Amino acid sequence: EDPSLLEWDADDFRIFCGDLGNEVNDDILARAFSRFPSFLKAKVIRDKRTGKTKGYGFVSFKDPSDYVRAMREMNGKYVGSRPIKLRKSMWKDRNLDVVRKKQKEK
Amino acid sequence: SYMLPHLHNGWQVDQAILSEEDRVVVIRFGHDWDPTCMKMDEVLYSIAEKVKNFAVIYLVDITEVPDFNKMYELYDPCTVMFFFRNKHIMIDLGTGNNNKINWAMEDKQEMVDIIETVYRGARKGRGLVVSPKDYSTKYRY
Amino acid sequence: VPGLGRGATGFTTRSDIGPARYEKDDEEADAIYAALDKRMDERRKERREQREKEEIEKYRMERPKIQQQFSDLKRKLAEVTEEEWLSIPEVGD
Amino acid sequence: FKEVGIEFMDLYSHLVPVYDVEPLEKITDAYLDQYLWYEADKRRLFPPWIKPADTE
Amino acid sequence: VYAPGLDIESSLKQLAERRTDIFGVEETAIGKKIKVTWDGHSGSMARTQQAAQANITLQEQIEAI
Amino acid sequence: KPLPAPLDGQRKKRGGRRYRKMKERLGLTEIRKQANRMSFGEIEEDAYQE
Amino acid sequence: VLKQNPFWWTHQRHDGKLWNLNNYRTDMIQALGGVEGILEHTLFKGTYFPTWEGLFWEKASGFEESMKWKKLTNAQRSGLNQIPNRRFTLWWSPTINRANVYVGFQVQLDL
Amino acid sequence: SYQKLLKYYVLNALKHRPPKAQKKRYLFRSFKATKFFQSTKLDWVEVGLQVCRQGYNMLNLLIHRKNLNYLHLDYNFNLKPVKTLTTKERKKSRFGNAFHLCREVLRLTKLVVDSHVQYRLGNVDAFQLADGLQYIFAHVGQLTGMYRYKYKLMRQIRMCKDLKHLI
Amino acid sequence: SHFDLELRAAVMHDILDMMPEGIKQNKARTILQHLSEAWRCWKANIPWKVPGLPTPIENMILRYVKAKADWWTNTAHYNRERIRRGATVDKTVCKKNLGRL
Amino acid sequence: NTQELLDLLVKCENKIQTRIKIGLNSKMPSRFPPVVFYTPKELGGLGMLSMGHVLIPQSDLRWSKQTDVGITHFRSQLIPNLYRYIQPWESEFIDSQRVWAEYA
Repeated sequence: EDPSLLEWDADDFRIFCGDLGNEVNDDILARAFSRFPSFLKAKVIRDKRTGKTKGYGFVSFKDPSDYVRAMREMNGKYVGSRPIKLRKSMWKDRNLDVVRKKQKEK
Repeated sequence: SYMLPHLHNGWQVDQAILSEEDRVVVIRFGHDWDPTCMKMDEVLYSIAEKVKNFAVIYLVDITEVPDFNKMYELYDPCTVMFFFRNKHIMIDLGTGNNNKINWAMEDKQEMVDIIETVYRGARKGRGLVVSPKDYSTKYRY
Repeated sequence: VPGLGRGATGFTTRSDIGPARYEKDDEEADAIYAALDKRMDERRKERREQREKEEIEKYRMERPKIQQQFSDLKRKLAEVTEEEWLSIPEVGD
Repeated sequence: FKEVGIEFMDLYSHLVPVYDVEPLEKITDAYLDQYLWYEADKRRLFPPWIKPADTE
Repeated sequence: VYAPGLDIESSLKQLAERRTDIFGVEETAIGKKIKVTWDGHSGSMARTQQAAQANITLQEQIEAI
Repeated sequence: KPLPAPLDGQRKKRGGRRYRKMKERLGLTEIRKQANRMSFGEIEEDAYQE
Repeated sequence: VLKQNPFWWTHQRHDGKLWNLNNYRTDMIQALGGVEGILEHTLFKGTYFPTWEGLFWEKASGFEESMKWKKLTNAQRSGLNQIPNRRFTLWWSPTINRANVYVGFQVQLDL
Repeated sequence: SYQKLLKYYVLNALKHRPPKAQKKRYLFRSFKATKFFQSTKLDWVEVGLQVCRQGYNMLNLLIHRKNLNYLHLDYNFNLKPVKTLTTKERKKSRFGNAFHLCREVLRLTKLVVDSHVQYRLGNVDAFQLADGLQYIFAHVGQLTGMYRYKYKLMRQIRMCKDLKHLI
Repeated sequence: SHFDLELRAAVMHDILDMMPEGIKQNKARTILQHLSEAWRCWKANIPWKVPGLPTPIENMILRYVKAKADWWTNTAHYNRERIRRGATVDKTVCKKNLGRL
Repeated sequence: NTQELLDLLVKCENKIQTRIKIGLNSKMPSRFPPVVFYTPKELGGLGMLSMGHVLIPQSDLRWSKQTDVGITHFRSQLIPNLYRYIQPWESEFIDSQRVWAEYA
């Protein structure tokens, strides 16, 4: 249970953006996505001990409505040096995996 | 005529190459009055609007803009080169050198195929792409 | 800016295609060499140019140039008025 | 009737016309062709010197 | 899009001046009418940059004249 | 009109229902046996009749 | 009919089949050196099938199921048409890729 | 050999056309009139060695132009690589035909002048010098190899072989 | 060979020469399209008459089309003579010549 | 009977073979094996028909086979032509008359 999934969650929607250029995109994702709608949190998963970008990052959006337009207008949009691929965030943690296992037997 | 836009100096040429971000920039280096350039430019004019979606065509006069002759070896009648996001893309035509075309082809369809293949490869991330035809032989029988 | 500011880089095949890699004295030397080449050429220049001129004249006699053919229609085209000039339809019809 | 579409088979020595006719007229013409040939053969309209014959 | 009408004129006039085999009913010659560049080697930008700076400053000197 | 930009599909990710009719229009099933095969070794039929 | 007919002079239904070539096929195999001698040049023995009696080809199957029906561009159709040439070249590689056949300058595949 | 010699004699005689009316311009008179040249009287063998060295310098100034030093040209104008060449380096080394033609011409000049200096030193007598010169001119095909870069020279090579037979 | 490109450029230049500068910024493309349409009509054997086109420009276009038609016919015949007599050619040339013939 | 036609046939067959080889690789080979062309279609080859004099090298007929004993080597000539298998028109006609009288 990493203590790093408790910064974006304000009942907001997290878009998981994979296929990111490793050399860049430390904050260029935030620079690109700040235009819509306002200041937000956009992190990049850069593994420690190597400083090498693992690829995927996450972006937190206030509304599902703004998220729809953001996805439809940034899916494949040229960011940094690579086009980005957008999907929904999973955050399959314990409090939800227990419920999933409980539902399985039912 | 050559209603295709013309670039008049090296700064204009490099600005043109850097302007596009998601479309292949095709550049024809040569003299507009050379017959080889005449035919090649006719083909480019024919396909320009068809390939407007993902390509932009430009014509460069060797004498007007000679500063690129040494680096790119522009010394044939007409040459065609492709760029994508400031990266000179190479094509494995089978002619021996993959840097340029250096001859005036006459089929707008193969020209469109070449540009489409270059776009596909460059977007995928390659610096060299393989033509869907081998121009080692003229295929005349 | 020359064209290197693009951050580009050229390519070379064959060590035959042009370049290799110009002061007062070099200017004088180049003038000398140009004079030498012109003087050597002067042998048959007059006859060669005369033959070229006569041959092109006869060829044009036998088959004129395109703008020469269209000169008459161009002259008559001169007549038309500016009012008609901007009223020309378009093939869209 | 309708119009027939003509193209040219290219035998480099010479071109050969090829006509494309509307399907219904094709059917009627085929039936008429078969019937006419059968009746003409039955009545011996064509003497033996008209070739090619069905037999050789 | 395609070039404007005046750019078309610019191209056509140059073509006419360069090709007297077709246009220009005076004479003949196909391509005839009637500078330091970078070699692409990284070990030459300093020399090439100075030459452009050296030439332009001479052009500026001509401009002052 | 220009050529469309050659993007691939996002990729039919839902199936059955409409999509089986979408293929039943044009890409329905086939023999899937002895029509797509060449039977290596012998010729069975006559020789040259491609 | 636009297609050129080579048998413009006879009909299979009336005149019958005027020729026969099964003997020619069998003699061709024998002359080429028997099924085993022929198979030597191919890559069959690299497949390691126990015998050549229960085998069968798969015409136009490819890596995409051959995707015979689709709305592909002309270049993509060209690739789909070059696939069979690729299979044929791989099949006959052992006897095409030798120094006797092609002259000099040999180059090792990376790795 | 007789028959082919006669063939080419007849061809020249038949194709002969009268010369054209020049203006009598003299290259070396123009050079002398220039200021970069001066006259002197030298021994022919000395001038031959001079020309051999100058030709070698000229040819060597043409390979190192690209600053691409993987080709070594010896003093007999035998050009070979200094190492194993990557394919890209082979492509760079590729040089036109005219270059090799000039190289082989200078090679022939080197052969002749070397024979003459041999005789002058005393390694050979006059008879052996003459024999060597005749051998050189009859075997320029074997010794130098200009037919690989100009095929019309096979005419010269075969004509020289026929002349050898006749003599 | 490219007599057609040469003639098209010549006619375009001549037409543009006399046209006042205040209208060439717009009408160049339209007149080129008119040239193309006239050529297409000739090839299709249909009447071509634009009611609004001034008669001098119409005369110039007609002369252009006549010259291009003459070149077209002659080159088609010569190429067919080549191909028939026996010469090395390619699929595109053969198909284009078949269309012209 | 036509000598020109035999030469034309072999020239055209060589043209076809060269086309296949050029498709194979841009550089023409030397002594290309004929097994690839003349092997039957169902056996992996092109099943090409021949009307010329093609001599299969004696080397090409060598073939090996391995089993638990070890490796064993074996051998087995010219390609057949079509005309030897086509029947002459004169014989066709005479036999036709004869067979049809018999059938009557």
